[PDB]
Amino acid sequence: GLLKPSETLSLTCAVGSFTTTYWNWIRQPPGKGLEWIGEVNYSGNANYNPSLKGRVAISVDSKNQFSLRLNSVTAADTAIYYCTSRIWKGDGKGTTVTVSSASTKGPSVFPLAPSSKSTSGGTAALGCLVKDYFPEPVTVSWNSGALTSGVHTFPAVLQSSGLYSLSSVVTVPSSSLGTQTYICNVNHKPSNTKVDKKVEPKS
Amino acid sequence: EIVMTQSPGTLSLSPGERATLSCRASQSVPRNYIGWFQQKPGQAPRLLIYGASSRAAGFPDRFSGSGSGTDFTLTITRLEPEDFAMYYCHQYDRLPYTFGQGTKLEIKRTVAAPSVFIFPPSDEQLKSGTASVVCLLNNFYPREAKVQWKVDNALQSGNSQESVTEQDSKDSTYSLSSTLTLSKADYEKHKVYACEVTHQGLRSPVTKSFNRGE
Repeated sequence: GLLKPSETLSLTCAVGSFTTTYWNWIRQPPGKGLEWIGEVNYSGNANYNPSLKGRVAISVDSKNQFSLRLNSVTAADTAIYYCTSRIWKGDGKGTTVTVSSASTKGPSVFPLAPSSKSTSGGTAALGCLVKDYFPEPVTVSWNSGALTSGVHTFPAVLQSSGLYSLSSVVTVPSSSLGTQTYICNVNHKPSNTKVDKKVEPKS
Repeated sequence: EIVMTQSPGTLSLSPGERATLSCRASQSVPRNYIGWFQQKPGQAPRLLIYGASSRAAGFPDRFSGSGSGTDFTLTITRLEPEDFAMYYCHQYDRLPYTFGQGTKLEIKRTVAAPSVFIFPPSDEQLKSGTASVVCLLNNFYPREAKVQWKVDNALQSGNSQESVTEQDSKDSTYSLSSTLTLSKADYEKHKVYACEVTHQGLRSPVTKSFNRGE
């Protein structure tokens, strides 16, 4: 799942016409394109991508499986890893891999509210800032799921500290900021952190 | 190696129309070992085409690939709402195997200017020694938008992070969130905090601001 920098990434996938079968590893970093890692025939002849200057090792083993071994990992190696075969290619799923020097931490939840009072008739925006958590998976709802319209929960960003930050907003009519309550429902299962945050503007 | 450039990069169409995606290789691809992958947000890449022309199982005959040498093409006839996604071209002919940068097939709609909101940092957070100022750009199209942070008219650079939502399933718009991060001291040392937004749907840039301490 997750591991620290300078450690060794090791994965294995299960396993036809072995003499003409090629086994490939590819990966996709978060929000980026697809990247080819290496290919291998049944004998053991090896080909890899130049960017991985020898830190990559792919071999097929007895057990019906083939492996991937990335040496001296970095935060740049954080990606979802896929393994495929080829005669015509093909093998979803995949394995999420996060390389980080951070520890598991629950998020702080802060209110997102306007500086000044809202003008009636128009639309008002409000929300929750879910800051400084690790690892990635955090979920947000509003009013226990009763409020879905106008809700925008944004993709998390990776801060320089190594911790993630996410914003969740909602736009509501201004003439209801006094008749309706708004609470963001934040759940970070990796740290068992559940927070209920009521956000209230004036008027 | 063989670099691959895809075009248009961003294709904006509507359901029922015809989509044509292009993949150009720097050098020729002899055995036509060309593959096309479809990928929706949060999902694994699904193999759509292999051998440049052979359609994979799971995809209707609306999808077809053709081409040879250095030019390859993916065609999607009679576009359906589930066809709009990211598309990658791939060559597995000459080592090292490479990928195209991708083409985003999005739903085209009328131009919509963003609704801009600004949020000051909370007292809660200010008690911790860090200040986050947030700017929201709500429901705009197209996706391209620019945010400039100003603190007492000083242009901020390298201290903000943005993220954008996927195209909305209802109104086909995008939303953007930007966060300016400052220390509490620096935050208290200044008064006017402004988010300035530029977008092709805006007649002129829209600035939302506030004064620390009102």
